Amino acid sequence: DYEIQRERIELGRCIGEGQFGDVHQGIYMSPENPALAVAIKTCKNCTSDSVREKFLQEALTMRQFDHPHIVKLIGVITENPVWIIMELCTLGELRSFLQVRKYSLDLASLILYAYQLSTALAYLESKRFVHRDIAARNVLVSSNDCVKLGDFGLSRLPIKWMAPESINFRRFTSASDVWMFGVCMWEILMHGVKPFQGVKNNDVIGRIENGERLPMPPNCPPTLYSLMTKCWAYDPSRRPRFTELKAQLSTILEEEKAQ
Ligand SMILES: CS(=O)(=O)c1cccc(CNc2nc(Nc3ccc4c(c3)CCC(=O)N4)ncc2C(F)(F)F)c1
Repeated sequence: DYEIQRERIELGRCIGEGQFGDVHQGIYMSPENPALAVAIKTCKNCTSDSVREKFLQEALTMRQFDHPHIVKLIGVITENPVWIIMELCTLGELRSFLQVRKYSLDLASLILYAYQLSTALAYLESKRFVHRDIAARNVLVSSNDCVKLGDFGLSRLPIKWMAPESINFRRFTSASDVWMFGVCMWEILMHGVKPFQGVKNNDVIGRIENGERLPMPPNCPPTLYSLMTKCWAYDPSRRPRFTELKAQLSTILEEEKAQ
């Protein structure tokens, strides 16, 4: 059972918003342990049974996964006010983490973050789960040596990250997740810059259709840029699988550490 007693949670400052309400940082005091920092998703309209069901299904969605690079569910409080208690990735959003540390993070750390996310995505592809919202804004930082995919509810169009078949035909597969992951890798190697800054979504659709791609980030190893371009194959069958990305990223990471 994962019902948590409300008196064991202390609500802290707001760290984001969700479809159902504000998200807070806080503290959980379990019966046997010292303080555990947690994130608390709140729900304004969970007095309505359909809202409570949809909100608590976000906790059930995370509960089905168990991976070191995907945020974990700690517990839930199912009576009003309804809360979902998640693991807190203390260092916060990946984009601002990379922006602040642009001149202090080694290139090996950036490649490590891409590798870690590829392991989580290979795990999700083994469970036949299609994410649809892979982007640096949906990655959190647990430590300088650990990133995680964020909560799937809070991660929920992102045209600038989407494969052409998803934009145009609403087809969402592991191959369309691979295209998004290529964009996320580009964001990481760009220190948290977003794809296609300033460009209108409709223009991006035509540009990608005609072969334009995001350029090689400064200092990105050419082998890693080559791998990103394979993620952006127009034909989804030509994109690598997540297990292939995981193996290739491990090779690129080792090579960078050896330099
Ligand atoms: C879509 S997403 O990638 O899920 C995401 C993005 C942004 C915000 C949130 C809030 N939710 C969570 N935030 C955190 N860590 C966190 C976030 C922001 C900040 C801090 C820590 C302290 C420094 C600061 O200023 N902000 N850990 C876990 C979660 C939970 F609930 F998703 F599991 C989620």
